[PDB]
Amino acid sequence: EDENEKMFFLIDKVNAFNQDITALMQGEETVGEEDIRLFTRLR
Amino acid sequence: SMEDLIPLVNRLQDAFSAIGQNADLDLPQIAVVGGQSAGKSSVLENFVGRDFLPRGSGIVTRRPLVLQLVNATTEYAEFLHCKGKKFTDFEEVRLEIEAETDRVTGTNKGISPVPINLRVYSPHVLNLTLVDLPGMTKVPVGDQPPDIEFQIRDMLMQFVTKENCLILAVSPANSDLANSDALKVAKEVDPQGQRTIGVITKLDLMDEGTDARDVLENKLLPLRRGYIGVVNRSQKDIDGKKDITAALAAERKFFLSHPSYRHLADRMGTPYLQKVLNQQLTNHIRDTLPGLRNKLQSQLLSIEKEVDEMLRMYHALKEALSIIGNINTT
Amino acid sequence: SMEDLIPLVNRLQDAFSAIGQNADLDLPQIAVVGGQSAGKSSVLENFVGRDFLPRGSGIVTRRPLVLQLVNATTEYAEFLHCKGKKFTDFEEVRLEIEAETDRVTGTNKGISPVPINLRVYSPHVLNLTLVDLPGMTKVPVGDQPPDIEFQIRDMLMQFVTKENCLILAVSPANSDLANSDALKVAKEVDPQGQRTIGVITKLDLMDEGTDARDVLENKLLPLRRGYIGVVNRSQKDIDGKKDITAALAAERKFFLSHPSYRHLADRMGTPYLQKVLNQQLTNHIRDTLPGLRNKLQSQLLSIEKEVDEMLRMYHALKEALSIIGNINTT
Repeated sequence: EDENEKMFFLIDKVNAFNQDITALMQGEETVGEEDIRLFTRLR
Repeated sequence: SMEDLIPLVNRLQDAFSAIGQNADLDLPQIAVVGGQSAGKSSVLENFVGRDFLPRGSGIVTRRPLVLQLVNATTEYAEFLHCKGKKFTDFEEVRLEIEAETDRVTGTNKGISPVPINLRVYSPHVLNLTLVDLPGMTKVPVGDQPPDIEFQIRDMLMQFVTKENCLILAVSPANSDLANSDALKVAKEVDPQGQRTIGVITKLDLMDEGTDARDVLENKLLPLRRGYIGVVNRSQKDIDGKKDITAALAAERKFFLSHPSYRHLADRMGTPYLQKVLNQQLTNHIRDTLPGLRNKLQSQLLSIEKEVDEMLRMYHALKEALSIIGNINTT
Repeated sequence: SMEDLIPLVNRLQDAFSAIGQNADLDLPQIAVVGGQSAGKSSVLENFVGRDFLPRGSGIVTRRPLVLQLVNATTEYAEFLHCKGKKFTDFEEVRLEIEAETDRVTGTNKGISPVPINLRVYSPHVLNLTLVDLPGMTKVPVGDQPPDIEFQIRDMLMQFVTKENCLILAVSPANSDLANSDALKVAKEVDPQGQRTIGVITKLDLMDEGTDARDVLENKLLPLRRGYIGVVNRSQKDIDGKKDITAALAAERKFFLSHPSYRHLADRMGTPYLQKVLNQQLTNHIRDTLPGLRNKLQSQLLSIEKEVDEMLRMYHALKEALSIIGNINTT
């Protein structure tokens, strides 16, 4: 099915964004080459 | 396999054109080599099926001729150095090619490293590259310098090392048979003889008292395809404009007496050499085709699942894949 | 000086002919450059007075064509590479140029910087050298690389850098004059216009909001020899094979009715444009005249003292000197 095919692309993307949010809340997020994580700058 | 390959190769180029990619099969070239006066031009033109190679007295191949064959509807020829020139008479074509060689070297033992460039269009040919090369020697003749051997030798070596070069190995009787220019080059590139046929020409002129007997019996150094001999046009023959069919007739006479070849008589002649060479050529073409096919599959997929609205790809790619498939199945 | 230029050039060459010496004025060459669909071929060939150059949409001219114009009674052309063939059909001439390109570049849209040599004889020309060049493009075709545009740019740069090359900077009226590909290049190499003659075509189709009034009075962006206005064939026209007489007639008429140009009407058209290009030639011609005179005197002396029995030289030389004087006086 082409309906199934179409479901894979959109449905997969939306979750991945949310998972990174979880990292952001815990001072674990992936950060740029010489940036500092949000949690440390607050301290 | 040669018969089915020919049309498919032209079709494949057309599909490529549509993609707007510079993608070619790069058909392997075939080069004819041999001592001075060997009959080199005779051998080559017999394969092509036409009289177009200059032949003469003394030194015959006096300049290399790099001919590229081009599939086209009309039958004619054109020189790189003669922009725009129209013949239409193939006997005239032969004459013109010959004339250009005389232009630089004369007919007094010659030599020049500068290639003559010729495009021969025909609708029944492969886009191939064939090369007529100056005859290598061991001793100077006429006004050639003492180091004639070294100038000529280098020149032809640049063509025959090219991977997949069917070697028309012609070997002159007026040089020692074990010192064969043809057999040396042929053995260097393709030792097992899948596409090398050792050919000893001009057998009727060999000096009394010499022979290569063990080698020529296919025992000394056994080759799968062995050796096939031929007797090509003699000096009288070239002088007269003796035509193609005629030359083959002289061959028969010699072979019945020579001790080293009578037991292998049924595996002799020009015609038998023809059959073998064609088979190897086909292999190269096919090998390159899988790689392209795969690339095309990958490109299409991406846009389709996200349908990018760049639907133009879909149609272009589909076309290419069909052509590729048919060649792959044979 | 317009009346003096044509006949004096033929007269001087004719005297030279009798001596049998290679003595020419070496009239500077003119090369036409511009984006695709500028009208490049049209401008040049209209000066010559014949339809014989391949003209455009897509990539057409794939090799430069170096044409030498020859004063002669009959109107026809023949190519150096086609000895003996006399074309009487100029459409056939056009076609032949295309075919000749295939010979060297192959038949999948290839290009080569090597010129095809053609001589077009007519009685309405100076013995000059004109050059038709490939247009600038946006998309590749056949086996042309992705950077085809820049390669073609290079090709014309080798002609336009040549000292004394009148650049016919051709610009289509359906694009703004500032965005002209032709004008960009011209301004890069010869910004002040010591050898640039600005030619603006398609006066009847120009987008509203542009005009040539300042340009032709040498006011907006001054050039040494100024600007000559023209109304040439459009892309639609070239496709339809609109002939010379028709284009020329509507062009001249245009300038007489336009409010912005009528008082300057007498320095407009084919007649004036012709005048301008010839005018540049005239300056070079005169300056070169001392050099030849001297050569002729010297030659005589040598052979006579070593008496070659070539006393014919003696008489020939005397003749040349008279002709030279008349050109110097004007």
